[PDB]
Amino acid sequence: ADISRSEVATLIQEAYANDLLASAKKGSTVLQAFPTVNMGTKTTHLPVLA
Amino acid sequence: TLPGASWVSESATEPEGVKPTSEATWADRTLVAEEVAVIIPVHENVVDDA
Repeated sequence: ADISRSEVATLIQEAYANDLLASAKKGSTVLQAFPTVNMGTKTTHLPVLA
Repeated sequence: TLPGASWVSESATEPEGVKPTSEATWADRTLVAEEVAVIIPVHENVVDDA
C-alpha cells in the first residue's frame, strides 16, 4: 500500500552535533591557593620552632 | 699432517726401487660469534633523584 519510514532506509541520514560535548576542566585548588616549592629529590627537611 | 720421505734403491723390477707416494692434509679451525648480554632494570624516580 504505502511507503514507510523503514521503506526509504538511508535516504534519510541522521545528523551529528558537538553542541553538548564540551566540558571545561578544573585544576587542583591547593596548587592555586598555597605556595609551591620545586623539589630536586624525594625528601626535604624543614626545621620549625617547636 | 706432514708428508714422509723414504730411502729408495736403484732397481727396474723390484719394490725397493719405487719412490713412495705421500700426502699433506689441512683441516678447518673456526670462529663462531656468540652473544653475551645483560639487562639492568632501575626505577625512573631513582634515576631522577640520584
